Amino acid sequence: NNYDGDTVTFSPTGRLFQVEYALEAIKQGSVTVGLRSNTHAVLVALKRNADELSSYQKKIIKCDEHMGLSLAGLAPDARVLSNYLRQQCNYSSLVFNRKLAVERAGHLLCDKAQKNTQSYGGRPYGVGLLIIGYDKSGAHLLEFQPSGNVTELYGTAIGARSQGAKTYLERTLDTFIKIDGNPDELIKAGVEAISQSLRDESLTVDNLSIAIVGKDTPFTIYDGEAVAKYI
Amino acid sequence: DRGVSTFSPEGRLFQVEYSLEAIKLGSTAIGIATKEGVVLGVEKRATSPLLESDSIEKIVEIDRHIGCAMSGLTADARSMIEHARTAAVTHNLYYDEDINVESLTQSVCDLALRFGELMSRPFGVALLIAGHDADDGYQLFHAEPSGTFYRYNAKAIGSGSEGAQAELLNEWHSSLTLKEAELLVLKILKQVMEEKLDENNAQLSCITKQDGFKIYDNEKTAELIKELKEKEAAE
Amino acid sequence: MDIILGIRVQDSVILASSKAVTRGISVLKDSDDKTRQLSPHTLMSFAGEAGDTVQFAEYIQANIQLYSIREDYELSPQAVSSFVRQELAKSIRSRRPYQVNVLIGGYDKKKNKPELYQIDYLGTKVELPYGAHGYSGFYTFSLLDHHYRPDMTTEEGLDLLKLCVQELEKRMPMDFKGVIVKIVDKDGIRQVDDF
Amino acid sequence: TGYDLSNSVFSPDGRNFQVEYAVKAVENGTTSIGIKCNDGVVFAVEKLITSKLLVPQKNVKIQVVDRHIGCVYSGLIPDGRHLVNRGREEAASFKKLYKTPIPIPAFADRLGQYVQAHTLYNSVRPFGVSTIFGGVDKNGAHLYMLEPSGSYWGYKGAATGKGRQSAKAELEKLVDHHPEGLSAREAVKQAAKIIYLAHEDNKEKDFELEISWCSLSETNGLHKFVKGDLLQEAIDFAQKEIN
Amino acid sequence: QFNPYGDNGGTILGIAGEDFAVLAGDTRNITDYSINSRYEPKVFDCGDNIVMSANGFAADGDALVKRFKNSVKWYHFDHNDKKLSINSAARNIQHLLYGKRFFPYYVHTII
Amino acid sequence: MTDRYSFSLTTFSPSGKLGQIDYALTAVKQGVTSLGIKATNGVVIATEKKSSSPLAMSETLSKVSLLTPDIGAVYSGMGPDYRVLVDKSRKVAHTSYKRIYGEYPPTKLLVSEVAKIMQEATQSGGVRPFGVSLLIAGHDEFNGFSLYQVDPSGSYFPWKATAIGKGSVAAKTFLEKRWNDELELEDAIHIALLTLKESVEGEFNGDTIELAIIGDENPDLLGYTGIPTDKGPRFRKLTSQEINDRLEAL
Amino acid sequence: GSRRYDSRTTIFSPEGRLYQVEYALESISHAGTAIGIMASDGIVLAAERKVTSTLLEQDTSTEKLYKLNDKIAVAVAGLTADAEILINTARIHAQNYLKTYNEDIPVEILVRRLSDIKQGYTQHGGLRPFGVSFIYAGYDDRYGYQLYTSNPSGNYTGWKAISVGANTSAAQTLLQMDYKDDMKVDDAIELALKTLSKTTDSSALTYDRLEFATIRKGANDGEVYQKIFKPQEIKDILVKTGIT
Amino acid sequence: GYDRHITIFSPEGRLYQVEYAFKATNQTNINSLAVRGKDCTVVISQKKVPDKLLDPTTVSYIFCISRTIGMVVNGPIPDARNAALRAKAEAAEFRYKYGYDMPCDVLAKRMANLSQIYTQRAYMRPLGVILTFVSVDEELGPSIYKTDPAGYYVGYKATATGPKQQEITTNLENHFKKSKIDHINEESWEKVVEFAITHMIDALGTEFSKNDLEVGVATKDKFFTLSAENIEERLVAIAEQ
Amino acid sequence: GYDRALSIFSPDGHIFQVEYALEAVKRGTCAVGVKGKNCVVLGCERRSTLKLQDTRITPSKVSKIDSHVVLSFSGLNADSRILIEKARVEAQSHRLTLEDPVTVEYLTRYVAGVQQRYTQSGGVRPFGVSTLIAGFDPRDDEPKLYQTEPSGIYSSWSAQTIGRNSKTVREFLEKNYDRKEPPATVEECVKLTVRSLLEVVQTGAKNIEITVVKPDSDIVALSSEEINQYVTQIEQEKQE
Ligand SMILES: [Cl-]
Repeated sequence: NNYDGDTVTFSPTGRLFQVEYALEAIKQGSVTVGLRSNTHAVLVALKRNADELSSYQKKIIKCDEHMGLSLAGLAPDARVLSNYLRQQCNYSSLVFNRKLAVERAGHLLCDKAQKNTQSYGGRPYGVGLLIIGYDKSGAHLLEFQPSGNVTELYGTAIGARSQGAKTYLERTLDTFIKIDGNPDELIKAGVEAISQSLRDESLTVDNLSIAIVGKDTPFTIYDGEAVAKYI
Repeated sequence: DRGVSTFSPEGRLFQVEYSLEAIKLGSTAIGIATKEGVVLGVEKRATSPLLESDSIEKIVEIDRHIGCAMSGLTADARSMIEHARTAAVTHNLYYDEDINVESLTQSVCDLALRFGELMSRPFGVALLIAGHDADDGYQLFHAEPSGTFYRYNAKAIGSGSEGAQAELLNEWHSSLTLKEAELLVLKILKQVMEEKLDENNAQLSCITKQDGFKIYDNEKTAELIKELKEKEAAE
Repeated sequence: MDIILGIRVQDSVILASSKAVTRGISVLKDSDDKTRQLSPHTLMSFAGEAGDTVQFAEYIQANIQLYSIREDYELSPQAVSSFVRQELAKSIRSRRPYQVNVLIGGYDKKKNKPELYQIDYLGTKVELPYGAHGYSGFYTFSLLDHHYRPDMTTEEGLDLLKLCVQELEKRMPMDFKGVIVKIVDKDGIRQVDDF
Repeated sequence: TGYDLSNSVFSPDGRNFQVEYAVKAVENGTTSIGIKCNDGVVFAVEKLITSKLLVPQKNVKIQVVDRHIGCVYSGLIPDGRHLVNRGREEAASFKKLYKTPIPIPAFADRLGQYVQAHTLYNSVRPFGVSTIFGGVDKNGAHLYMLEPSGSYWGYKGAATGKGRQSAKAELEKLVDHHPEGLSAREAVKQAAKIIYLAHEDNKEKDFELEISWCSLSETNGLHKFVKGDLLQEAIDFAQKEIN
Repeated sequence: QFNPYGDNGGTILGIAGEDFAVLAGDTRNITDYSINSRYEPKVFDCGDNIVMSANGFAADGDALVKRFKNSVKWYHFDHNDKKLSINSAARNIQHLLYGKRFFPYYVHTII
Repeated sequence: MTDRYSFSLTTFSPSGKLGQIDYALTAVKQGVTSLGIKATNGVVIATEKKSSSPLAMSETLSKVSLLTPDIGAVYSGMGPDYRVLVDKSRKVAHTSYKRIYGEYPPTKLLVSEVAKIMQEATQSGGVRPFGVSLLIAGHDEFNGFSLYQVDPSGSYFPWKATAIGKGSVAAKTFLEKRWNDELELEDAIHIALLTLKESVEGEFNGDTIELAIIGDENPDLLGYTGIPTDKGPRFRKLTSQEINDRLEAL
Repeated sequence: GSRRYDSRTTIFSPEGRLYQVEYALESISHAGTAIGIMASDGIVLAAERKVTSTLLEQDTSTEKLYKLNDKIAVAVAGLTADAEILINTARIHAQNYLKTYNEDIPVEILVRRLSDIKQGYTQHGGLRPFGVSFIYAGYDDRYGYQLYTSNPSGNYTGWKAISVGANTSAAQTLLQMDYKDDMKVDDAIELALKTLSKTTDSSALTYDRLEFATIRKGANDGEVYQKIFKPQEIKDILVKTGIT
Repeated sequence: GYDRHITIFSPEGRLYQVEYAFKATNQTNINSLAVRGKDCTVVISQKKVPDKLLDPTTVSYIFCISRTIGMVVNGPIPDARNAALRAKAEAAEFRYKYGYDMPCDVLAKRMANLSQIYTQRAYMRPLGVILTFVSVDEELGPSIYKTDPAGYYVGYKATATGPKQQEITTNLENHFKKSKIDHINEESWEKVVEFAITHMIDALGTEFSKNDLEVGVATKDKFFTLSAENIEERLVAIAEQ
Repeated sequence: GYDRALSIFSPDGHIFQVEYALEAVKRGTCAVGVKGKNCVVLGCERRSTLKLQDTRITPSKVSKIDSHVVLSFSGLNADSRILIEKARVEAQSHRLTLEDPVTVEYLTRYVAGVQQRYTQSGGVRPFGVSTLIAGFDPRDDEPKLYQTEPSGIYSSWSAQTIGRNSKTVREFLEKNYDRKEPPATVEECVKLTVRSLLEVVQTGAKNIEITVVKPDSDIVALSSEEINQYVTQIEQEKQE
């Protein structure tokens, strides 16, 4: 109310409204899902168009050969943050000949988002990210919130109506975590997960976006006729 | 007052949303993409009859393979065009090749959110970027001050946009010829414009693989206007 | 570069400047004009380091032209010479100093008098009845000490100048390919085409 | 009024309301504690299990600074990470110039001055965390608690978060019943009990327990996480006491 | 006075056919009259069917190959995974080299 | 972080007033009375030493300060503001004058530099004006003795005699009746003590009054001999005992 | 942040005026009147001191009239402290020109630069403008005798006769009435004193409330002399015209 | 009314932020006192440790700034420690630059100057603290100098600070009216400490255990704080008379 | 450095500081540009509430940017000096690098760019100035007239006016200027310009300034009598 003019102000109950308003931009975003087994990690994203004459806004971005993310909210902010991750992954490779641990990637995003919540003039990032990767400790899934909070999960979803997929994955937990050495089945589970968040619209060929990374699979994105297999 | 980079309670940036209102006050610009080329057309809208209309420059070349149309606070577009041209030429210097249309558009959109307390405010102008490259063929992009860009088969921006866009939804198909697209831009511009459309208050342009980006003469557009009026009377 | 001369007579300043541009064992050009007009009644000739000369000349020209447009007025030859001196005096303690020697010939319209200033790259300014830069002075000064009179006409000045060029063409080691001669008086700056 | 709209402004009381508002953010966070013992310190924290989908043991909250200091905090988690990052920078520069690892009181003032600095200007926000931290140096064991204002003291036991009062009461009993001192292994068990007892004030979601310790005899003066057999033993001790 | 350059010896060779190209190099690495390694490869696959060698001062050679490999990576990131053609690679390498015009990479480069 | 206050805090109001300067002068009005009188062969500056507690040692707090050997200053208003102004004033007499000309600045020019410093606190970003009015007394070879007033705005005026602060209105009127252009330094000291008694309420002695003169050169206060041209400071602070001697023949 | 306390000194009103400039002019309208009159053989500067006290040292005083170089002087209306900042800049600028070109600075060039500095404080930097209006009186060999005025906006104009500060409206009407082009310096001296005498807010105009200066070619042959009047000389010139 | 939020003048020529910083001074509800002997300067302050979980040895408002200078603070501990670190750094630099130990009064002036800046510059708040500096200066002898958020400072014969400062002040005034001298006419610092505690007891009307007090003593060439047992030894001596 | 974003968007999509800068232009004295078949004429109003002016030394309303291009303006006088100075410096810089004087379009494009920059830079307000820029390109005889405004937009005009009551004089020019036949001579162009100002001015005495620019750096300012003859002639044809 009187305490939402900037990020540098606390409300009387200890809230940061600018950070909460940034969180709200994610809620308006199109639904995206993340889930993993012990061998692979999978992103599924519902893409959004302006109208029938426009393209469908790309939701998934590659960060390295072993890492990448999906976005929900302000897309330019995802571009800034993904670019930062690309550099951090890159620095680790050039300087230490070391693939950046998905966990460190989370810590680095947390600290970059945090600085924008304590200084005058700045604003919080207005985007949520789901980071998947395969590193020296196996497959991983992370959830980034622009409050700075990063969380490691077996599965999750962010965006509008994400609660449907998040409930489904919570039920399916014991099944999909043991889909080891089978990419097409882990994707099927993720495609069924994102279907619990659809209303009046169904998954089409220029609507669905799937990404996968794992033991013997570089981070690769599927669009167009390559996702027809899964509808 | 309040910070320039402040979020609204609905999760949107005040200044970005307000600049979108400035663009709705701008003159209409329409683009249509075909397999034979991309057409760009704009309403000139002279504020007075004494103003020499050919000095109104709302369609602009970025490179031989990329052109651009604008709507809103058009003075804001000068540095955007300057950046676009430098980005295009610089990429050719570094890589001995043409820069992809999408890469150009992404570069222009990188300027957009570089405001705050960097420039003092967002741009008050939207851009239609049209071009050709070997990988993805003929392309049309709508670049906004939000930093977001969508690829379009056809798109209208400015005061007559929502009416013109609804018209473009009905008319566009994946088999339109370049000539069919030219006439369609003229037809839809004539519909949404205030004053009566002629060769002096509207301008056409296209980009083709073979001949690159070309702004049409007033003589060439006048004949397309005459061809359009004759075809509408012919049924 | 190489030869630049100047003679102030009763009513005008005459500047003579060599036409050759030599690099290595090749004379690359024999029609080079080593001069810039700073204002309607002020002319500057220059000699020195390659690149530096024209760059400095044109920089001074731009500044005097800027002043002219701002004030709708022409600076006196004395004022222009002092501006040029200061620029060179700054330059001599820079990271890379301008290695340029200049002569400034002007007609002061307020005084109705010709004026000739000799300024070297260090910023050493002197007003003179006659001037030279480089090795040229070693022949011309003594010659002019003998034949020069303060009341000479423009025609007498040109004959006096012919005598200098002749001496230089006889005793100087290098072929400087003749001179371009220009006259500064009450009516401005004009070039003698047949010298 | 309006005295509460800007950091570093004194109210007519002589208070900085923005700091007091940051304290509200800390009171909203989960419970964390510190127990000082014979030759070291023990840290424990409550991790609310929001969903089945959280990977157990894999969202670690206790943080190490240098090799001998442990830090835990309640409130805005990102703010706590910022403070630890600074703590690590401070400790590195102390070890660089002076060779010896940073003493705990020295480290405490480094964090204190840094947090205090964020109450001096209106262009920064106070920290939304209270931080419990400590370790072992050349003078033995030290436990500290640092608040948003920059205020810190040495503690026999410390608690912050939603269950701070419950935990404080439980801590005071240990101080009264053990005047001679508590052993490191005992303090680990007690930490588990206190977190379980402090969980009553946050009992909708069930939780995951996380413990760490520094002890001159048990961990050789270095910070280590309590895992496996020692953790399950501590969990069981706690489960027996609530029933 | 410290000399920032050295000479690691070796030699390289590139030949082009109608539908193929070879890039060869010996595997010996030296300083002065000593052998550092009998097998230290200096011909590398840089992705997008481009092979590269920068022969002379190995520290500069490795630095350049490292920077170009990284350049290929970012070309994909910035231009929708587009393949970097050999002519575009060549132009890019010119700028990598000329950027250190007044403190040169002490190498002969072949791709 | 960093000073984000790069804008003026003193601005013009619709009526034309500069609010913060006016309010600074109001602070000066609340301040304890100080005065200056110019004689033919010297200048006297005086003020009351308002003690904050009887446990405080008022000798450790000097209201009258030496700026150069021939220039002294006193004030009315905010003490802390005055103290830092004296530091700055002493330094600027060196940096912008003595280090250039090898001699101390004349009174009018040192006054001019202090006025500049106070003017800048009226226009620069993120600062309030100084809450003090200064009275600066001094001597220099080519101008003789002089007395100046510097206000929060940065304005300065030369005075034959004047007062500033609490009871300045009454004190100025008292000085107008007593001042003539033939006053000898001792006559000016006498009038200074008389004028101050009107504004002082409690104890009136050499421990509650601070008083200094600009008069003859004091060779005994130089600290060295052997240079004929160096003859000693003209600034001298009267001792507590020297004040009481004059309070008997009052 | 600090946005809260920003007055925004360099913005437009809805009517297209600059608030701070307008308010600075309002401040200047309460300052003592200063008059400049340009004659064919010289220039007069006359200014009224702000309500004097009898114990003010009148001879060693300067408040209104300042020397910029040997050929240019200024009359001040507004905050004196603000004026001295600008006067020192102007003095340095004059010397820079003399050092560069070996000729004394033409009056307009000096006036333009000082006016340009004022302009800057109204467009950028977020600082309050200088609350000062100047009357420039000077001579150069291009235009001869010249009077200019500048104000807080940074706008400057040339005059035959002009007033700044208090009661300019009444002062200008009086000057417009009795001024003619063939006027001499001694006539201009009289007009200046007569105008101040009629527009003054005081009871009667006396020597101790005035500063006076002339810029004549009344030296010896083709050169210009600046005469800042001493107290006694103002007392005499006030008697000579029969005001006292 | 933004003139109450930053350090600019109010219409009546006041600085409210400075005034409110003075009120922050009493936020700890602790009273301090300083007196001078012949050879020493003693400072005492109340020690209130309410929480049983606190380590009492770490609760302190007396600081050793240098070997010769001690400082007691009245005000919140974060601001108190901010002032102490700066004072330590300033005193260390002075010694390096000028070749001799920083006098108590000079450090006081310097810290007072820093405080003055925060009353004039907008981006910096005043510190809500009052700093009492004590030493036995090699030139001036036993010294007490005190700083506040206004940037004011002065030397004292003796002084007191805190919520109940006026009671202690008048108590001390009345003693020095009687004794007719500027100090405590005592040989040992032990008895000057005893005098200090005695006159604090009388003025506050409370009894102290060994853990209710905090004592700093400055002698020639060193300032030191007393342990609980040093104070207990001192409390026993007062009781047995 | 002072950073405040002074020019920002409002909810309706307007930048008020730019729009208020236009109000300052509307307050300024009227300026008019008319281009003929072989010339451009710049006319300027001078308000007459200022008697006792010295017109020798007072800043003229039309400024030479180079020997071939001129600039007049409406709005804040102090602001215009900054634009004129920058334009004059760019004029000399262009001659230095391109070895050719500026085109009128280029000089205008530069001036407009400067104005635009002051609408999205922190810590600055927009220029309270609109300009008329007229002249002839090097080695060209086609007349050029351009107009700029605070927002940064610029365009070419056959004839245009700015300043107070400019809407009245624009009305006059809109019915009195034939695009098919521009004023064929200098005399015709000066007259149409003087006529248009007389719709708004008052007395045709020392209230109107006229400057004529012809090809190849041929610029001259008319004197009082020369202008007064146009005023006298127009009034006698009017009484009909
Ligand atoms: Cl200091």
